Amino acid sequence: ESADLRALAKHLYDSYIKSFPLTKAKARAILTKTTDKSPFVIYDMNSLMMGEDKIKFKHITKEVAIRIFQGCQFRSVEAVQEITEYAKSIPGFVNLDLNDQVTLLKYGVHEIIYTMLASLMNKDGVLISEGQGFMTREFLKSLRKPFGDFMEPKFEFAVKFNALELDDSDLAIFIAVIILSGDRPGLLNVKPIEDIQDNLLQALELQLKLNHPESSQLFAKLLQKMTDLRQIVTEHVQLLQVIKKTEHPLLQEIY
Amino acid sequence: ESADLRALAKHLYDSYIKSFPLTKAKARAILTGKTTDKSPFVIYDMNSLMMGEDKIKFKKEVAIRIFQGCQFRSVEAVQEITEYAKSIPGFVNLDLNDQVTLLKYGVHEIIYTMLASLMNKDGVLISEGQGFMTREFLKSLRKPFGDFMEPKFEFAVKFNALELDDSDLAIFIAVIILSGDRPGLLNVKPIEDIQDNLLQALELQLKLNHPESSQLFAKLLQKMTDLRQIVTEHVQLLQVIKKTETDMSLHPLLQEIYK
Ligand SMILES: O=C(O)[C@H](Cc1ccc(-c2ccccc2)cc1)Oc1ccc(-c2ccccc2)cc1
Repeated sequence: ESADLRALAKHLYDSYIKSFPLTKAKARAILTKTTDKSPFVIYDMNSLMMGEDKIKFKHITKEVAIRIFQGCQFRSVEAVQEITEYAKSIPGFVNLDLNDQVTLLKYGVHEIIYTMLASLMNKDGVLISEGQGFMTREFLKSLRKPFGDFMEPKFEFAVKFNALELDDSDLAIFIAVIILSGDRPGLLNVKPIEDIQDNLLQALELQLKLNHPESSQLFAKLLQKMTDLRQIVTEHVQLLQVIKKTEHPLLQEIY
Repeated sequence: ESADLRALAKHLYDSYIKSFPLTKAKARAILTGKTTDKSPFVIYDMNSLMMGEDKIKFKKEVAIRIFQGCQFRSVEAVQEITEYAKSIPGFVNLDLNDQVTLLKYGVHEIIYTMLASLMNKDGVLISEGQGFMTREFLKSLRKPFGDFMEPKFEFAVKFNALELDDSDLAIFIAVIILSGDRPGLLNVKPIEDIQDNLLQALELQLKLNHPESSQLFAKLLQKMTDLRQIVTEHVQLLQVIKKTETDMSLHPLLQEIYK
């Protein structure tokens, strides 16, 4: 009851904090008050360089649009690990069948990645490199044939997701819910997964009603965003199927 | 007040009864063939199919004929849903183009929600319950047509496990129509205001009608995700058919819906 749910919410929030470096509270302040370490801004082809020499980019080893895609892959691999480690703090997650843990992570990370990408996006761009940088939405659409429409649909999703004004303590439970789905293809013991998600869902409801007592039916609106999230992932993989018709060995292995 | 949501629950339920002639209650009573109140005739092959006219109201190869008569039912369901929508409070007050956008995008999502009420894992009622067409028979039909109903069965089997009755669905169907995220809406905010009320009424309803079913509300909303994928598979499958058989006509209403 209240105490029990509110303890898990606290637990998940604490865990969410130390698993994820760039929190939403942090990214929003960096974004459109707390002006003290304003980030470098990539708004066009000329500011993309310099940036390279000014940011501590870790993926540079060749077209501009491909090298931005590849940088987005590197970052995705990092977040998989951060998500993986957060997953392991969700009560009951590690006690599940190991194959099921792997399946849940496998089919969940993309959904979680775009959820949290929203936290770093406004309608004019997205933070990059732990917030030391900013890539404008306009510069991204202007990129080559298949690449210019890779991150527009995430921008579109983010504006409608951020309009819910969740905070991290909201997002922590929300992400738990996503991982502990239960309809992921090929699960062996759905019952403990759904059991856990049921718990997480209960904790999310309470969390939203206390943290947003004036946002009516917010729980239901948040859950409704899962349909947009899955269509986004579904559309994302198809543009990946076209990229395998455009372009390392050991590096191609890492992805 | 709870009491206003309950009255909205009753209103929508009563209008569901009036616009949908084959309820889930009727369908369940037919499907559980332990009630000889009128049992269905069962189509499972070419020969049962051909006998299916001497015995059922039944107005080109086998696959065509089956999906020509499924097109009829589909446009007829569009009208029934369309009639149900006008009964949702506030719906007819919205901008006319919004009204048209809501039906455009909600209608198939509702057709497969309600198709589950006609389905068990084994097959689906047809011709207003008089008939029953097995899942295997549908899955066996020619290269493109056979790939059509199987994803509805898969959804229906899971969705049916929620054990919703007609009063639950009436509210759920109303929430789907009044989304607000549909592409191209002019006044999103009055749509969300109604759906906000619809969602409140659904939540209370599930809590009251299914007291032991924890988080059935949330679980039901998650299902909204399965619906939209099915629309997408179906549509892209529909695009294969118009190129395979250029002699075959999709009904104009359903054409207009698909964009
Ligand atoms: O897209 C639509 O509106 C419908 C949705 C649908 C509606 C009803 C059923 C149904 C199927 C069996 C029994 C009862 C109902 C199945 C699907 O799906 C259709 C699929 C194929 C057709 C079609 C029409 C003419 C020629 C070929 C295919 C029409 C509709």
